[PDB]
Amino acid sequence: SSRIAGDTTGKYTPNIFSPETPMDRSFSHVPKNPFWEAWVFRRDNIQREFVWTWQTIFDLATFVGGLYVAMYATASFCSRQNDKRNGYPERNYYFSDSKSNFVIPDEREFY
Amino acid sequence: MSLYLFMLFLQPLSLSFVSRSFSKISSLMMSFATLWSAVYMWFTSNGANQTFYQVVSWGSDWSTFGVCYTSLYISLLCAFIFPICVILVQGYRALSILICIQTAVSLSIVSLHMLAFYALFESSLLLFFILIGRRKYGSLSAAYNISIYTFISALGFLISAFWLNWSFGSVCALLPNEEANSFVAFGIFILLWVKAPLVPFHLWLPEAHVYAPTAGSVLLAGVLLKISIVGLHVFFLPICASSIVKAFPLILSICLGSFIFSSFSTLKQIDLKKIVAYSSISHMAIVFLSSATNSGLGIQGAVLYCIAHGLISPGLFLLVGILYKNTNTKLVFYLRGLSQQAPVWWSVWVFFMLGNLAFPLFPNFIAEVVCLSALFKNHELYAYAFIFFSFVGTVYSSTVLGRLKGGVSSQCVDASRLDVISWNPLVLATVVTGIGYM
Amino acid sequence: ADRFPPPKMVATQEEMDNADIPYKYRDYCAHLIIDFKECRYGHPLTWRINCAHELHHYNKCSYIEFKRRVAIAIEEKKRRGLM
Amino acid sequence: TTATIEERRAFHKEVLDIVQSKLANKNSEWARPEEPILHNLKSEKEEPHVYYHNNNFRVTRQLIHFEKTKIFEDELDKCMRTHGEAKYRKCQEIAKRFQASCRVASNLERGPNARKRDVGFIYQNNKLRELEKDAKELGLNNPFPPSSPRTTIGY
Amino acid sequence: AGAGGPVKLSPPVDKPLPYNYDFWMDNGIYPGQPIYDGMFGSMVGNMSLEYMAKGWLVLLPILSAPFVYEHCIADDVTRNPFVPRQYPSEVREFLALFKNGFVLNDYSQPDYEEMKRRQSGLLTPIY
Amino acid sequence: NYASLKADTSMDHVFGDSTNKLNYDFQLMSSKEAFFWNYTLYPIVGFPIFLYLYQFNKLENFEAEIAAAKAAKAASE
Amino acid sequence: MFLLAVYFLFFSAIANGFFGRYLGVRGSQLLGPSALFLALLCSGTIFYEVCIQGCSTNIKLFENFVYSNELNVSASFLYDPLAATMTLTVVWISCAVHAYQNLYMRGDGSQTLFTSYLSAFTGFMLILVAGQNLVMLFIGWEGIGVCSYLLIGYYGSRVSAVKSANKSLIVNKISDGFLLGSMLYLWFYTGSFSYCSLATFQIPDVVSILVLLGAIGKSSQLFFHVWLADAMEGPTPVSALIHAATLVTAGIYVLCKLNLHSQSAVGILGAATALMGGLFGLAANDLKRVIAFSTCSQLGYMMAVLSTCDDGADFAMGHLVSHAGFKATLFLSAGLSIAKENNNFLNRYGSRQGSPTLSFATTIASLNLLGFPELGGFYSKESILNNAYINQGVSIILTLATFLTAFYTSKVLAQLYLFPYGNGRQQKSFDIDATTLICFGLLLSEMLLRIFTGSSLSQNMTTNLPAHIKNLPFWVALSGALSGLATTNLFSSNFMRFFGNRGGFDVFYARKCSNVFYHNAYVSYTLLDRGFLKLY
Ligand SMILES: CCCCCCCCCCCCCCCCCC(=O)O[C@@H](COC(=O)CCCCCCCCCCCCCCC)COP(=O)(O)OCC[N+](C)(C)C
Ligand SMILES: CCCCCCCCCCCCCCCCCC(=O)O[C@@H](COC(=O)CCCCCCCCCCCCCCC)COP(=O)(O)OCC[N+](C)(C)C
Ligand SMILES: CCCCCCCCCCCCCCCCCCCC(=O)O[C@H](COC(=O)CCCCCCCCCCCCCC)COP(=O)(O)OCCN
Ligand SMILES: CCCCCCCCCCCCCCCCCCCC(=O)O[C@H](COC(=O)CCCCCCCCCCCCCC)COP(=O)(O)OCCN
Ligand SMILES: CCCCCCCCCCCCCCCCCCCC(=O)O[C@H](COC(=O)CCCCCCCCCCCCCC)COP(=O)(O)OCCN
Ligand SMILES: CCCCCCCCCCCCCCCCCCCC(=O)O[C@H](COC(=O)CCCCCCCCCCCCCC)COP(=O)(O)OCCN
Repeated sequence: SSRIAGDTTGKYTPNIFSPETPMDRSFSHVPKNPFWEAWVFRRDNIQREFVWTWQTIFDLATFVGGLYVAMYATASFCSRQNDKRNGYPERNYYFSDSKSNFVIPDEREFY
Repeated sequence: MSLYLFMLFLQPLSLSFVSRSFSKISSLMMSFATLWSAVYMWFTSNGANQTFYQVVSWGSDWSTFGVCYTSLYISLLCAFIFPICVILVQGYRALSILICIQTAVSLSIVSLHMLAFYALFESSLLLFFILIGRRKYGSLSAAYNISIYTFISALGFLISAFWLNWSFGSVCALLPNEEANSFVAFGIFILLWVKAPLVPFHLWLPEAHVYAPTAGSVLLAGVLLKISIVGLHVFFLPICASSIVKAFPLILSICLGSFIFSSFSTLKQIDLKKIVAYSSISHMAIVFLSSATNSGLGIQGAVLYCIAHGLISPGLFLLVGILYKNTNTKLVFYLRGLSQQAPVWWSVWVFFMLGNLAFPLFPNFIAEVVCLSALFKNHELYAYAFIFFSFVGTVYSSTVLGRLKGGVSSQCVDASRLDVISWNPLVLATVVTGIGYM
Repeated sequence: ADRFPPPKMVATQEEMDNADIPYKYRDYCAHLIIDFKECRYGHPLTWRINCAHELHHYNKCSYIEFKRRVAIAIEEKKRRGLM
Repeated sequence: TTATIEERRAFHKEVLDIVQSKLANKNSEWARPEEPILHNLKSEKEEPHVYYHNNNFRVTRQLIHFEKTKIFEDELDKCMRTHGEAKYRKCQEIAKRFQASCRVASNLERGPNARKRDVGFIYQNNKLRELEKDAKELGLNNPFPPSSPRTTIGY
Repeated sequence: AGAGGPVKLSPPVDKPLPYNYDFWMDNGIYPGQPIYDGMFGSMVGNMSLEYMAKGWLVLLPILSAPFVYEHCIADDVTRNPFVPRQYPSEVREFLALFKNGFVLNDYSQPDYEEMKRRQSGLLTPIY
Repeated sequence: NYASLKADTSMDHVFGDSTNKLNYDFQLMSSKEAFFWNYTLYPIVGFPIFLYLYQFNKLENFEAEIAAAKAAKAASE
Repeated sequence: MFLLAVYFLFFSAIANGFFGRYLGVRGSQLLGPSALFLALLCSGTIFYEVCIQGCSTNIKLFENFVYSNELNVSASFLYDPLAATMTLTVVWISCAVHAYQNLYMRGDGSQTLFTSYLSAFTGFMLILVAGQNLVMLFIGWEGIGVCSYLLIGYYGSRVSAVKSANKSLIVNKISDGFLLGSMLYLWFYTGSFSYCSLATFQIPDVVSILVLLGAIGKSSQLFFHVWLADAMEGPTPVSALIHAATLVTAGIYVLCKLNLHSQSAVGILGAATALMGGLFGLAANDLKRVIAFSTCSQLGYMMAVLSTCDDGADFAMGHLVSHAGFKATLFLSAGLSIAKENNNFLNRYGSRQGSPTLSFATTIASLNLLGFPELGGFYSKESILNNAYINQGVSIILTLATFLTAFYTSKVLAQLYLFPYGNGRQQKSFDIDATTLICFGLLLSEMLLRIFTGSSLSQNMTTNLPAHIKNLPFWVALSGALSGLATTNLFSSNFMRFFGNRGGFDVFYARKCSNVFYHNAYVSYTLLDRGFLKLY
């Protein structure tokens, strides 16, 4: 019911007319399950079940936007500390409103 | 340099004159010859010439090509990984598409003109639209995603290049120009934001990797993500440093958010290629942030970590492609007992997964140490944030390994002689870089 | 502290360095710990039986120093009025 | 300090003369300069020839600094391994010099966002000294520790 | 016999799978398990988290009672009946440098205040 | 083609039947509970951040108070 | 000469794990133990040269392992007195375990791969111990972590074993993340990664907390002890190595190598860990789990002693090296008992005719655990207890921990030997060859030599304490032993249930931390990138 397809000698021919099923690469293919396939389809196409609810907005804001806000605040604090550490004047960052034009330290200058 | 460019132009040229039955053999020989030409370019690149090792121009500002530290590493990496892509791909159509893509990408790395960089890099726009949207195994949605994302980001970059060419009169890197404008800085930045997958512009990469062929995935992960750092070191940092220092808190916000949310999204994956593709996105953020510090440590660490990624992620993608050939499945839940059924494949899979988790005997360790040191030079908290959330990667990698490792299976799915030949160079390069020959 | 003055330091700095005595062990007992150290490392496995005189002398001097410490504690505590 | 356009063009001409003088004789160490081109330009990018030359000079200097720091570390390790339990006293000077070399190498080209590298905790120690002086003279109570004689093996 | 022991095979899925079925780890042998034991399903010993919290509430005061007395109620003068180890001046000055040293508690010393402020050092680097 | 959906009952008598099922609903934590536990654990993760914030605020406040006392001393004198 | 031992172990690993097809099961059963025997001779030479004769050596294999700008690190080995002692102990225990695995793992399919894992496992421990700079230590640290991951999950067809390996990996990942943070701090403000220039007299608290958090991972302390109990899923030779020397001791070795710890934190954490480990070992009914909880308690003692005195680091190391021996013996004898009885539960063990050597080794190791006078464990434990009297809070908790330790140790001894036979009437047998006898002879020789040579220089130095204070630990241990022999009830059923659940540290993680982790994953993926940002 089966036969060896591969030939190391190089005399390989595919027996498409052979009564016996070749032991080709498809021999070892996984059989698969109907419900697992539908679970895969459901999980990939989870945007179909997306619904805007106040709970969904709450979750998205509190975790994603919350983490962005926390990271931005921490980065701003670190920049302020580094400016105090280095001796630089308060730097004009994009959303900080500063009446100083200091952006890039002059290498030649001693701070 | 000239030999490398000539060979890069020769590879697509040869396909027109080959017999169409000798195409695979000729393409493999051409790829190895290009690798040797890249080694020659490294030989003729003297470290005494500190700014640029080599510069060649062929009659115009657009035809100005040159190699620096970043360019030389990335070009050697692409020339190293291309032959593996060549052997993995069958058919004159596929060979033609992949050769044209590689020629365009490799010409982009050494280009010193922003407009020529744009012209060469986006020439491979339809080729991926056709490649990822191939008849039976491709998805049109992913091709649309990648094509549209690239088009919008590259058009913004092009507008910034036009403004620079109008104001300065030149857009070549070798001519020193500085600008403080934020619109032009954002125009150059948006390309980097999209090409290096950074949240929320990372959605194109997953769909592309899953529905691209194994050679296509290998090239995409290996060098097309690294094109962002060539653009950053060559075309953004020299001119747009004032804007990166002005926006550094925002840059850190976006980078660390990309790291964290990409790590969390990786946990929800059931497809092996998607797991590797999301690991790539989390890995890109450290590179982008380390370069953005504009320090000696950051640039070197970013280019090193790019080399480490371009040696580790192609191996994982290649192993997954081999397993999919053997099993016709990519779902982790279908795949069990791989340790007993495929000991040789399992050994290399575990080795590369350890590499992706940045264990000491792997290049990712050295690269990560340098990048974290640069972040620590900026601030302690910056490094601490990245170091902690690295544990999320361990969770999903360990869960995947545990799911694959054991169980009951009735199929021997182990790699053949061709497959082992395919990954041997990557394993050797990984070891050699891991012991410190970065 | 003043009432109970420090004892004379027999061991000198060059001797303590030559015996490789850590700074924690340089506590007015260092000469005796030099003796004990040299004899202990002289006898790797019989030091428990052979090296008992040196250990005894070190423990004796340490006991005296501990009594001095307790005396200092009592003097300071009575000065503060706690007793 | 103001630069008129005439002076700027004159310096441009003089830099062209410098480039012509360098071009006359071949030099294999052209990109490893031993001396910088002195200038009073607002931005070094204004004159491209000065920019690249001084950038190469800075690179050479930093490479030398890195190798020098490795040397200093080697003698510090040898001196530590030689003396034994007397290391803290006898290796104070060599550690001092090694840490000074580390700070030079790091701080000269730290970058736009990078902070100063505090090897040996010298800047913190100075800050504590200033704080203690001000608190004592003004009658305030300092919530911070007083300055330390030695905080590391050297500095 | 360690090798060759009989095993039960888990039944194949025959019903629509829940969306979060990735929380279940099944290798094909019958007793599948949650990804983290105790996240759902049977509880070891039939003990909930509330029970464990109440038990810890009972334990913590008794466990913390020895530590709270010495650390908080006691003071350096009254902690122990003796002063810290007395050293020669050259040794004592070096040993007093260590923030994690044991000679910083010598209340007999005239540098006690500075030594105590050294012990309660900086939380983070200033620079 | 597809794998068989029929189970094997050979070992049920040895190792028990598969009749008993899980009681889990395969649903996640409630949004309200998740908010509390994220906003509790994440600060615990970021313990260095609060230490740096505390010390920086202490340093700046002491510096400002020194400056104020210096102004007072340099005004009269 | 100093390099040779690491070469021998890594050669055993490569030979057995890559060419084991040619060598065979017998080929492993020779090349493993022979190579580790040669490494034992080399380690003995190292111990004599460095410890006894005070001659430290530095071997730089190559320079610029990482050379990026100022950041420069080299692959160098410094054998200082701490390193020689840990190397000798580790190689001795690993040679014993390799002798043990020849007969124990014969019924296992991949005995060659197991031997290869064991030898690389030892090699990475020696890399950690002998490193001259922080990066070599990190290399060894991660190597032992990955080797533990590949050894605990050796039985891949068991969901429990692979989940235990995942648990170990994740917890250790968090710990080394904290260590990497501390490493970066120390490089930035000291100028180097080498321990010589690493010295700082004053260090900010953040570095100390990061070091402690990294150390409490491998040296399983409280809130980080979950993995040790689950590590029982692996084969018995793995458990002996991980609990005796390689994994648990590494945190203590790091804390002793760099004295950046704070007295207040270490003492409280150690005393709490010792008490909790003893209480957990009270409830346990597997033979192997009780010994792991005892390992936790001993780690708590060692961590606590650092707070007491300046000699605390020496006392901790002495207890470390003493503990490795009798703990390794306890695991090996327990594993042989399981094989002979085909059982893991203490109830069904009982008196049965056996080998005199194994029963004696079990008795002597348990006596060392209890604190029986004039034994190697006794001295190393009284050095801690007597010197902890100054810290009143620590001393009390350690004395109650001694009581609990005595109780469960005596209970285990009575259940294994004194109790009547409890297993069924079936043919069960494990005949022991001469190789296992050589293994237990090596352990017994280590135990005997520990008495004559000692553990610390200040072991017999006087602690000026009243006699009733000094001899108190013996009375507490004796009372615990007598109560354990009678098998009396010490706690109510509620507290016994609480201790059986190990304090519910894992159930809290399950119900809150893991659910929040996967809800964050749900928000990140389903709601956002495959939700809000996905087209119809
Ligand atoms: C399917 C696979 C089957 C085959 C298995 C192969 C087995 C491989 C054997 C493992 C090799 C272990 C050797 C590790 C040392 C690395 C070798 C090395 O790097 O060569 C060094 C020379 O150094 C040596 O030769 C080391 C001697 C090796 C033998 C020492 C004892 C062996 C014990 C192993 C302990 C090594 C721990 C090192 C941790 C990093 C090059 O010298 P440099 O000229 O200075 O090169 C510059 C440095 N850098 C590479 C960073 C650019
Ligand atoms: C430091 C200088 C010297 C370096 C020497 C390192 C020691 C040996 C290094 C050999 C290469 C390391 C990577 C080997 C491949 C990784 C995969 C592996 O180790 O094991 C494979 C297969 O193993 C192999 O075939 C090759 C292993 C040969 C020797 C491995 C030694 C242990 C690896 C060292 C850890 C690497 C360190 C990386 C971090 C520093 C899978 O094993 P399991 O998942 O447990 O399943 C096996 C089946 N069973 C269920 C029955 C257990
Ligand atoms: C619609 C979308 C948005 C809706 C939902 C948003 C809800 C989120 C709001 C809370 C977010 C967390 C709190 C951060 C913002 C606090 C308020 C901002 C103002 C601020 O900067 O104060 C600083 C907060 O401390 C800090 O520097 C940050 C401390 C908190 C960060 C650490 C806690 C989480 C740790 C997890 C890791 C994340 C960070 C990783 C680096 C301290 O004031 P100042 O002294 O700096 O002076 C600066 C003068 N205002
Ligand atoms: C002064 C002006 C004021 C502002 C006015 C704004 C007016 C709107 C401007 C929007 C311009 C953006 C253009 C992109 C449109 C989204 C793509 C179209 C959606 C779509 O259905 O395309 C399908 C697939 O596309 C896909 O699968 C791609 C998915 C979505 C692509 C992601 C967008 C790129 C990234 C967005 C931001 C990038 C950075 C921005 C700086 C193919 O449709 P079909 O071929 O079957 O035709 C059948 C017709 N139904
Ligand atoms: C909301 C968070 C910000 C999201 C960005 C996250 C991080 C991106 C940073 C990229 C780094 C370089 C980019 C330069 C600046 C880009 C955005 C910086 C933030 C920003 O919007 O600042 C604005 C200034 O920039 C501007 O005025 C121009 C903004 C960019 C324009 C957007 C599209 C431009 C496309 C142009 C194509 C190429 C054109 C070339 C001619 C307003 O801040 P402010 O200073 O006014 O302070 C007032 C506060 N009270
Ligand atoms: C020796 C040094 C210290 C060792 C560790 C000591 C830990 C002590 C913490 C526990 C003591 C205080 C507990 C808070 C008081 C709660 C008392 C009632 C508990 C309760 O009603 O709700 C519980 C909340 O979980 C909780 O109570 C979780 C609160 C725990 C705070 C986090 C501290 C780490 C705890 C790790 C070990 C402790 C394990 C037991 C907590 C169960 O919740 P539910 O599942 O029924 O909710 C329903 C699901 N919708």
